[PDB]
Amino acid sequence: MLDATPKEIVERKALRINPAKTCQPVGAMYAALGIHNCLPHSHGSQGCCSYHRTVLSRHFKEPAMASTSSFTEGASVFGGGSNIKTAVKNIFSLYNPDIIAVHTTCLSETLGDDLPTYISQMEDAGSIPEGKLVIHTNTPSYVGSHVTGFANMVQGIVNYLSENTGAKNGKINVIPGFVGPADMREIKRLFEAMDIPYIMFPDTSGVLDGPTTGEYKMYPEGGTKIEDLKDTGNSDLTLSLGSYASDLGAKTLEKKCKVPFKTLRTPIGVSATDEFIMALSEATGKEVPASIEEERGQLIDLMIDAQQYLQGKKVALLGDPDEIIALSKFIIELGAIPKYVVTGTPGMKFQKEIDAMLAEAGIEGSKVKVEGDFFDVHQWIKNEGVDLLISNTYGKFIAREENIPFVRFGFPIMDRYGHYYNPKVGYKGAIRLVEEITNVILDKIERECTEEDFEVVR
Amino acid sequence: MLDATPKEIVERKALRINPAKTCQPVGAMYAALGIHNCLPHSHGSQGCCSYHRTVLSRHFKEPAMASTSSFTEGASVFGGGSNIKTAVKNIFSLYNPDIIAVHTTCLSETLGDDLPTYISQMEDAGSIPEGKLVIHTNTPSYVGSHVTGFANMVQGIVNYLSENTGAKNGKINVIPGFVGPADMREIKRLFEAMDIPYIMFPDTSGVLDGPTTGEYKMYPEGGTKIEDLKDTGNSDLTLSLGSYASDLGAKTLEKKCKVPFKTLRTPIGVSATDEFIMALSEATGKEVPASIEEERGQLIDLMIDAQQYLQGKKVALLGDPDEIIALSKFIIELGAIPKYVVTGTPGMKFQKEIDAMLAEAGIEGSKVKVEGDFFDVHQWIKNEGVDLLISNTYGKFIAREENIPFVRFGFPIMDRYGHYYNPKVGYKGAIRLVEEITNVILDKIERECTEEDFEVVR
Amino acid sequence: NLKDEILEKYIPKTKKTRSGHIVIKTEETPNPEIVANTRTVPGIITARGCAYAGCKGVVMGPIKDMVHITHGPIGCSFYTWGGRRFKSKPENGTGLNFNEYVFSTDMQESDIVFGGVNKLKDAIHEAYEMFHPAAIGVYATCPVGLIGDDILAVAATASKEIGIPVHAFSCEGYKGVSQSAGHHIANNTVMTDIIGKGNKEQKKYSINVLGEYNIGGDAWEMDRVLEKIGYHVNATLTGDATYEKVQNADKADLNLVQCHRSINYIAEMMETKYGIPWIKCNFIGVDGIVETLRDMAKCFDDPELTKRTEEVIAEEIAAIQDDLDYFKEKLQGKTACLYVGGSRSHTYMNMLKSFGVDSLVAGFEFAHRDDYEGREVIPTIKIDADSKNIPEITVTPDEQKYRVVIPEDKVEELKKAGVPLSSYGGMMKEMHDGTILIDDMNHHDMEVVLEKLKPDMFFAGIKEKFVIQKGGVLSKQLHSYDYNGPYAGFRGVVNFGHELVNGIYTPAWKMITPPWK
Amino acid sequence: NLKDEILEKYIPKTKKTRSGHIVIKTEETPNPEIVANTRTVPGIITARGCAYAGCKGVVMGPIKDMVHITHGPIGCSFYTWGGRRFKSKPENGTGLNFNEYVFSTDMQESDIVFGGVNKLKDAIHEAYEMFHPAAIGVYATCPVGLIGDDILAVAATASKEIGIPVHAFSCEGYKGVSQSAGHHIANNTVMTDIIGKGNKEQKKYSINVLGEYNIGGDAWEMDRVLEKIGYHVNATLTGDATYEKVQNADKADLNLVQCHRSINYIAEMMETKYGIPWIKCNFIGVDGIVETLRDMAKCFDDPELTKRTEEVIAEEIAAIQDDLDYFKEKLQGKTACLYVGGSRSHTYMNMLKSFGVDSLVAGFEFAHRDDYEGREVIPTIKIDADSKNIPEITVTPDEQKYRVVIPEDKVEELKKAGVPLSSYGGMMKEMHDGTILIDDMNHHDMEVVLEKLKPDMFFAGIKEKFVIQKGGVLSKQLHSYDYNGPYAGFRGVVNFGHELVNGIYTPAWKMITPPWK
Ligand code: ICS
Ligand code: ICS
Ligand code: CLF
Ligand code: CLF
Ligand code: PRO
Ligand code: PRO
Ligand SMILES: [Fe+3]
Ligand SMILES: [Fe+3]
Ligand SMILES: [Xe]
Ligand SMILES: [Xe]
Ligand SMILES: [Xe]
Ligand SMILES: [Xe]
Ligand SMILES: [Xe]
Ligand SMILES: [Xe]
Repeated sequence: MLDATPKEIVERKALRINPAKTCQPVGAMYAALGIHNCLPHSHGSQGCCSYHRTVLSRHFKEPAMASTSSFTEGASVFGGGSNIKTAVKNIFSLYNPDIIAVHTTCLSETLGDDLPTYISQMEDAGSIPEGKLVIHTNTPSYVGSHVTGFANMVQGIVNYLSENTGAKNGKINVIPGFVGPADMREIKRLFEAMDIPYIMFPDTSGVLDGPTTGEYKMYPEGGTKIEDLKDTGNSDLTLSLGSYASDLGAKTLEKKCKVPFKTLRTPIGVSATDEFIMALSEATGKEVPASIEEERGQLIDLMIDAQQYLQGKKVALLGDPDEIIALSKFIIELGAIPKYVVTGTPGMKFQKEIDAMLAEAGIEGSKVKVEGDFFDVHQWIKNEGVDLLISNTYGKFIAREENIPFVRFGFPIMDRYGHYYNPKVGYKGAIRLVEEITNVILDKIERECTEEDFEVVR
Repeated sequence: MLDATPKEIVERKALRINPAKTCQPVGAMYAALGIHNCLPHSHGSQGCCSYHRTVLSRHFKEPAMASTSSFTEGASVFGGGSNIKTAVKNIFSLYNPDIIAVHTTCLSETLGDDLPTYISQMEDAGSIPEGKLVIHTNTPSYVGSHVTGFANMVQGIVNYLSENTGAKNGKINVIPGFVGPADMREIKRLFEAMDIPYIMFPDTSGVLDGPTTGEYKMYPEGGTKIEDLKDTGNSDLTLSLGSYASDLGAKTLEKKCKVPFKTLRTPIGVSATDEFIMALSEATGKEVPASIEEERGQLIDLMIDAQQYLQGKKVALLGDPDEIIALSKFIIELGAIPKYVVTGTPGMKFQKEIDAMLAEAGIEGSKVKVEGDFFDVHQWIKNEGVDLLISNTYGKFIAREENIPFVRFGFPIMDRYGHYYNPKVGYKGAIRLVEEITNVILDKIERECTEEDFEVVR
Repeated sequence: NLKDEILEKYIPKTKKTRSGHIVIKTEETPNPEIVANTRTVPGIITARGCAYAGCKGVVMGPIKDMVHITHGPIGCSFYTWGGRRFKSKPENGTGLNFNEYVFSTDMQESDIVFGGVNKLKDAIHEAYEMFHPAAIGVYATCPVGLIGDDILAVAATASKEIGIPVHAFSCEGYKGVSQSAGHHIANNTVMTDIIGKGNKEQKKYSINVLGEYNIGGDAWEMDRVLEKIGYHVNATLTGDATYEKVQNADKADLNLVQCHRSINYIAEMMETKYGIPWIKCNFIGVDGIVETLRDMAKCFDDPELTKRTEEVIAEEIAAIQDDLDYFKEKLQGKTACLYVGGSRSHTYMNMLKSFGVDSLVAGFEFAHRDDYEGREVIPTIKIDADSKNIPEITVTPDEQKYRVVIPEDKVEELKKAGVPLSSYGGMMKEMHDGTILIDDMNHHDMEVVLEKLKPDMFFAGIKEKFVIQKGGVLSKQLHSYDYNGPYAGFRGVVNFGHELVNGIYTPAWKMITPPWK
Repeated sequence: NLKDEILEKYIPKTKKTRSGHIVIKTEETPNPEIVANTRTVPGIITARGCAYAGCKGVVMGPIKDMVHITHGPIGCSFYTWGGRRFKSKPENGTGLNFNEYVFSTDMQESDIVFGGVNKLKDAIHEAYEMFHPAAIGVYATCPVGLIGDDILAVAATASKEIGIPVHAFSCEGYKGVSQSAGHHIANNTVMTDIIGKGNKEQKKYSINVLGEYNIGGDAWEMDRVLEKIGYHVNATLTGDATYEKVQNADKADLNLVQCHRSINYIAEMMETKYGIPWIKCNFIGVDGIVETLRDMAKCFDDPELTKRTEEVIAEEIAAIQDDLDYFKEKLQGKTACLYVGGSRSHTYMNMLKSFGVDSLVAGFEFAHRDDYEGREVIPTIKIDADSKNIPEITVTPDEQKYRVVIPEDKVEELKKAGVPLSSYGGMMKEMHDGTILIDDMNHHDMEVVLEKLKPDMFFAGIKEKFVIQKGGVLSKQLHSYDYNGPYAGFRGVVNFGHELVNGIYTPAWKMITPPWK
């Protein structure tokens, strides 16, 4: 498998192969689905919109709704103003969201379409029914990655909705970053266990992991509600989880509404979850309850119980930067070695944070690459093998070709059922990861060992 | 592997090979650890105690404490009265449990020891400190299985402790049966979600699934408290989950304390979990809340989303009767086929229930065997293969020999890390089971398919 | 009626535009005229894709020893990484295969600003030294056209330096109104710059399967049967194709057209240039397959071919008749809707009819009037403003190579006998009276159909699948086959039937309503 | 004073009976006396097992081509299904191997009352017909000797009828005070009924390793090194052993005793009956292995073999020295306690010393005074009431077989050199001054040791492992090797050391306290 990939490496300057990222707009579409009664709208040629809806459905095994401006060549040269205006009238009348959340593509951005103008003309002409809203963000696909797209849509939400009306809510805002609905559910559970009022946004729990009732519901029960989105301006503090995904939204909200904000890693593993929990207590004076302490202690117990299988193991990891920074820390905390560490998403944060945790652990010679791809990591592996691979679905080709125990992680995972009901964050998610990691390590051991080496107990 | 196992079946009437059961006492030792501040005591030769403690340690990766009478040939002649008296004095003084829960072995049962006499003489002699308790059950290992041992210990709890003082606690009693601590937690969450007050016993959560805090704690935080076990007699109703493990103690509770009881299947799968929820609602007139309805609907969504990999699949199942009866029903619910269905635990109910659900689903030609073993099932498989194997750890040998996707289930699982944090019961447990079953099925497909048939999406 | 009901909620402008895209068959008017292949209405929630998907993702991508480089930002590339299940293997156990990769210039800001021809050039070179493929393709995307990168020029320059073909395609996503434009754009360049460029000697009983992309093994299955009967499958465009075999595409006596919409251009042009005739084929469904095999036998006449033809059909049907009876026992009376790209809504109908299923609704996403109404209407089709910039090309008869494969009297004589030579009747004719066709069916339309008609099953794609099933209705995908296949050929019928029966009879459908309800 | 601190919480009676089990080594009392192999105090939470485990579970079980039938209820059988990790393979690649099974008569209430001998007869026949093994073992459990079953008689009848050996063992679990009695019980019947019976011809430099069970592949690592040197390993009792090879144990010139406790009974009798001598060996720890091989070369007395010996030592130690320096680097100054069975507490001591680890505490579960104090004290050993009814067997020189492998005079000069011929020095002498021994160490004891001495590591078993680690201290298992091995031999030292370092430096030990403290 992957036969064309050579062991001997010639560095690539231009040819991108098997990317460890995708483009902005699906991140914005995902963010917009984290608003209740919202229809995401893609302002570009309809190809983008179909592709981006498709990846979400493939991952979640759920519907994923969005509309598009459906640019034709004419609009792609002279502007897409009529397209979007035509779209809004068709959307509100046929589909009746409470809010349309617009993002853009390489097409409308290259063209320089002026959405604030289009939207105001739309406002002034009455194309937007009473009590209905239209917001936007700009999401050029040639900049950054889908994570950047998520971040831009969050800002967009802040720009249009967040109002400090002076009537303080006594809540903490939390921007959970580019994590799954299971993870959002776990973060909320922890807020609730701590007895802390909060507003989470965006929130795709109840939207992209919902039940079958026998009636298709276009706008699912979930999503952060518009009125709560507005109220974010009245909170005491915003927690930004994952700098790449969440900071821009949080800084914007401070600028606009003077809500202070602290940045925290995506809470994956011991230190990152500890730092998240310590932040909630330090910010509210609230006591960390017994239930949460028990979970942490079970994780530590598991880390120690399973230690022999983790110590010194070489791990290749690819994915999105917030999640991979945190996961790489967790790997080090389990006694293991982040050997090859890559995100397709550009930015120095990752290079720095990763280089620094390795230095600190005294780990030498690991390869860290920002804007690296799956072809990179495969060539590395061919030169020096690893004991574990963690990535989205596209790692399965390397796992099979090189025979490496494989953990599906992050976005998108399109080839398994029920994974989207499991968190990777928190002490609870950390416990799941350690189980999943040791499971796939032991599965390989017991498959391949000599029969006389086969064991009852492990 | 398992080379000596021939395909041609000569039916065995005397030679038991690779049993799908173990003996009573460990079931009673497990039940006793579901009492807070309790030290289980094995009244017989010490080999039993060590073996039974060891399997619990190997399954949970946790301490599992118990004392023993340490019979010598001297007792096999004068009985073990002096041993139990000497033990009880050393136990209270060195280890200070709040309660000693005594069970027996084939040795003391064969010998005819008289624990109620020894106990009364200990009371009279002053050997049991004030504020301290000593209870007992009888668990001859030549009768039934470890499930029966558990059932017996639960009966012994009732005999000694259950007290109708006339008051109304407003609570429902739940006897969870021979299930793991994860299952106990999940059942309690459901009660607590339904907003129904309850007393669960035995309850091993917080005992065999506990944190590492850096201090060893002989009696862990969990376990049903003596005061509440007394208070069981003052309850509106008892729900007996899994008739083999639980009915004896519920019946005894009615006799002793006039508390009525309803019998229910271990809640695994759709109908069994539904039946449990409906019992709770009907017993209290309380409404099934939204959270619980969402879980059920997520499970249905998963059963449908994953349907193609389940329909018509042939399953071999071995284990404990309450759990395998329900899991077999779930298998049918998933559209799959319980092809070979075995428990080592004797009794007619397994036979009737499994036969009946197969007949109802129009399924012909499955082999159901009570007091069957792992050798039985492997011979069957050799004559016609299956698509999935579900058992405890000892199935791993067949899984490897015959190349069958394998799901570790029930007791004991001694070869993986963190499984004891995951329920198999409830809608949540059911979702976990479907993910695990489809995962192992897809792992094998993607491992063995030709490279050209390899797939991104599944 | 049902069309009225679908049209109800549309705003007046929209109602007026959409009305012609929805037609109900009646005896009063057997083959009504439909409106198709027009712009998508903005905001309507179409299923449609773009011209880039039609060109790179559909026609060219399956060519397995050619390196396909997307010139654009990363999405266009990533979203063509394995989602469309064209199966490929190393030719002869040893040839190149790039199926498992996607390639991109991963355009950045600086490329939009100072142009991207330089990175493109270096990508082409990087790809060549690293892989040394039979050929390289370069595919434009939305912004490539706007910023003015001249990709034909880059490809020419590099092709000169590296010594292999480099094929540029101007398939910017905004061209045309759908994937269709992409097909056309691909066919243009394949015809002129690839086909006929080979040098292998034509063999006897040589056929091509045109517009077959080997989704889940479909093409290997039809080959399996064709090669038994005795044909030489000179080329399949482009399922599991080598570059060289597409070059040698002219080395055949008969072209078979499975997907008309995607490949008809090349079928017309090959007959014009080389004299090679074609027939519509349908290797989906027993009836489709048998009829196709018999048509091929008439075109060739050879009576051994004719004998093996009936021998092979006999044994194949023998092997699976029990399954076929089972399908019909378990599905009899059930009703279906079909909405697939531009071909499969029609080609799957014979199979469902044989199973006893009544197809109440059908539609294409991006097919043209000729696919709905038949090729006879082509002289009446008016290219509209949105597709007028799709380049038309003309070919002339090759002065040397052209040849009369079938005597023109034979041609006309077979057309009498019902052989579909250079023709295609369209989906409407095959449909039952009172049924409904919906072009560019959108979410609104689908929901009305489901509520009013309550079909037992609705075949479509990934975007519709869970919308439908969330409503308690079975939806099997006819693009991805739900990660199964083949669905074409004799074996395909059995694969499709067993998956459909398993879908219908999944127990969970009856478990949806909780017992506290 | 640590002795005092341990005894403190015991009630008077218990304090008095335990005191003798705990001794602190001092230079003035170089050879201190301990109490051992007495009955367990009821209720004190021992680690001990039963006679059945010592016999069927430990000595007999590993004989791979013999079927071991437990005559009892199901647990005695289930709890011996793979928990003890003796490794087996089919001899030469083709021999029978029953390691993956457990066999039982699964006694029921009827059997307890009416007797079980008919189910046992039937079991034995069923197993012969099904498996046709070299032999069948029948093992008593607690109920068997009280309900009146005569398993010796039952085995004879059946062995008559079937044509192969059927060995009965009266190892009811209440016999003796521990697994020890089961060792003795097994040694008896093995000696008289299996050793000698072999009809095979000796070989050059033929040796046996006694009391070695191939846990995690220990024996294969020994054998490997032994063969490079040139030896022939006539038999290993009983790790990876075949029945025939145990029958042929007499075909050797030197017996190596790894586990003294379990096998010494047979060491002695083989010397008496066949005139074969024996030395204590310790194939664990580099120091122990070299010292061992240096000893054997002498008993053989052979310039070549003796030279080949010191050669293999060189290339083996060469191959691993870098690892040894690492362990010492990462472990120097660490402290340890060891509570293993009846041998490993001692045999692991030299290895830990070469890592620069200080062993502060040691004990045996079930060893006798001669394992603590050495065989010189055997004359002072009084068998007590609880082990009185463990049978003693007597053997006498076999005429046609007996031999004087080492001339009388020669023996005494090897003993002169320090070669442990028919001798074992005991754990105590190898321990540092001021250290402490604790026989039958119970939970209470261990806890006091853990608070007072704060070892860095505490080796024991599965029941203690997690109790120790819940308190933040590393416990590596030295019965199951935490599902690793070999830990014996040269490669074993590497395995062991790497596991120990990894345990010590597991990061999570430092993360136990949450940051909100
Ligand atoms: S080419 Fe076309 S949409 Fe004819 S763009 Fe589409 S692999 Fe469909 S109905 Mo996906 S005109 Fe092929 C098609 Fe049919 S991608 Fe496949 S299934 S037979
Ligand atoms: S036989 Fe003995 S308890 Fe010498 S009963 Fe026990 S496989 Fe131990 S210290 Mo488990 S006298 Fe062997 C033993 Fe040592 S089972 Fe093993 S490790 S070297
Ligand atoms: S309609 Fe088609 S798929 Fe869309 S861009 Fe255009 S050619 Fe491409 Fe590629 S990077 Fe992403 S997905 Fe687009 S927004 Fe820019
Ligand atoms: S000390 Fe030893 S292990 Fe104990 S019984 Fe006795 S021989 Fe056996 Fe077997 S079935 Fe179970 S484990 Fe016992 S209680 Fe009856
Ligand atoms: O990490 C995850 O699981 C989710 C999936 C969509 C966005 N991120
Ligand atoms: O998980 C389970 O089901 C078993 C029951 C007892 C011990 N654990
Ligand atoms: Fe779903
Ligand atoms: Fe633990
Ligand atoms: Xe690159
Ligand atoms: Xe049996
Ligand atoms: Xe032809
Ligand atoms: Xe199907
Ligand atoms: Xe010797
Ligand atoms: Xe170790």
